[PDB]
Order: sequence, then C-alpha cells, then structure tokens
Amino acid sequence: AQELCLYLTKAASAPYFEVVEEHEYWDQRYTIVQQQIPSFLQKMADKILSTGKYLNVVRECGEIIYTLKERAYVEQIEKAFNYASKVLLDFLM
Amino acid sequence: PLAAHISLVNKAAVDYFFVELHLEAHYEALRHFLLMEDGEFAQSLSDLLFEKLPGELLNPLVLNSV
Amino acid sequence: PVLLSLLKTSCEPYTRFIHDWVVFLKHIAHDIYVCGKTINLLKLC
Repeated sequence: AQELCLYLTKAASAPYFEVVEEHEYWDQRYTIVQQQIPSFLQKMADKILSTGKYLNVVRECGEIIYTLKERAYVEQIEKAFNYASKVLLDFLM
Repeated sequence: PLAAHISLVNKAAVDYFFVELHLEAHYEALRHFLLMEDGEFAQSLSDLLFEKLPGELLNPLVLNSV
Repeated sequence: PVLLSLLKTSCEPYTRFIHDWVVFLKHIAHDIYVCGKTINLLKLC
C-alpha cells in the first residue's frame, strides 16, 4: 500500500506541477496562502513564490518526483530560481 | 559488508571539511585574532583602548567601531 | 525455513532506516549510532 499511495500522488500532482494564488501594486498580485503548504517544502516557501513572480513581469512585456530522505526536488527548484532571476535582472540592465 | 562502508563514509566526511569548508583555515585564523598571535593587531587594539583610561568607552559607538 | 522467511521480512523496514545514513558485539554498536548521523548531516548540506 506504499506502491499504491505513490501511484496516486504521482498522478494527482501533475496539474499542480504544471502551474500560490493570484489576484487582480505588485505585492498583492501573487501572495502565499499559509495553510496549503506541504510542510516539507516549508523550507522553500519563499523561493517558489519568488520564482514565478519574476517570470510574469517579463511574459506580459514580451520534471519533479517525490522521494523520502532524498532532496532531489529541493535541489531541482533552486536550479530554476537561479535562472528565473538571471533572465529578469538582465532584462532590466 | 558493514565495516567496509563505515571507513569510506568517515574518511569522506572528514575530507569534506578540509578541502571544501576550510576547517584548517578557521583554526589558523582564530589564533590570529583571539590569541593575539598576529602582531600590529593587539599592539593596535590594546593601544587604542588604553589611550582613553565609565559612561564613555562603553557605548556601541566607540568599542563597536574601534 | 518458516522462521527464516519471517525474519527475512520482519527486518524489511528496519533495513530502510539503515538505508538512510548510508547481545551483539558492542564493538560495532556505538559505531552505527555515529555512522548514521553523519549521513543525516550531509543531507542538510
């Protein structure tokens, strides 16, 4: 029943990992919701929100798997946030 | 099958400290400052403080800046 | 065989715990306690 509950969460997470709530001057656009935090990404609750936020101020202008005691996904997020800024910061200089 | 893996972890744990985090540097650096091994520093810190001698020489504006 | 097949699966989850940091003779008892904490410390670095 640990192979099963890994088959569900592997498929019940593809929609989430293909898109933090948005709104409609820029600190009220996207804001963290505190309840719905996985409590194993709580360490990086600020780099996720900061990673996509930089992608939108440029867009409107013009794989992850869960493992225990292994942080292959915690490292995978830092490898994209370290690029999310290098495209926007360079976009303003 | 166990002791063969214990020695490889520890040897890789200690080596990780020296060649990456410079444990050998911190020791030979704290001695330069705390134990006053590096001259021209204690002879310049103590020499400054001793120039004064209460309410002065105690606020973070002089001793946190000296 | 019957006892073995039990012991062979009654230790299955315990190996996983041991598979993280990676009576009986005390010469290795205290060593296992430190052989794991090192792995659990490198995981956070």
